[PDB]
Amino acid sequence: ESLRDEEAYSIVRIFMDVDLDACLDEIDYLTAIQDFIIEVSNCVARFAFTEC
Amino acid sequence: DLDENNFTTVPLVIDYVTPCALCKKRSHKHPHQLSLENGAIRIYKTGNPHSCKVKIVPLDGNKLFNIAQRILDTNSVLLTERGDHIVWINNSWKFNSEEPLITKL
Ligand SMILES: [Zn+2]
Repeated sequence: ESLRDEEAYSIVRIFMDVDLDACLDEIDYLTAIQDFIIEVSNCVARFAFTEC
Repeated sequence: DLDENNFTTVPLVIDYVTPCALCKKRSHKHPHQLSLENGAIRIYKTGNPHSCKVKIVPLDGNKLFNIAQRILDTNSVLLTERGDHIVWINNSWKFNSEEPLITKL
């Protein structure tokens, strides 16, 4: 998937790509994703507040 | 029922009159589980973990912080509207801006 026009339909959603070359069990995966969500949402919100 | 060696072994069964504070469900399928790892007790659900969330409780030490918490739990130091600290020493509430009394307490 790509963008057909960068001049009018530049509007997109917030997205990220993660790839870790290791295997995690269920509990570690769940705690990791909770912490990841909190940290990333806080960082993006702070950037939006201070620049946008 | 939990003691120093079974805390990571026996499931925990609760009475689900009220919804779980972690999963927002009336009654869970299976009893929750505890785990110990690098100085933190982690509580989660058994069966389908994605049904519920995971909670972390940290326990690290800091004798001095524990002492401060224990002293604070006796309600012997209070902070007033004006911002001065009052301490309970020798059957009296004492405050003194120039001479701090928290160390005396
Ligand atoms: Zn739950």
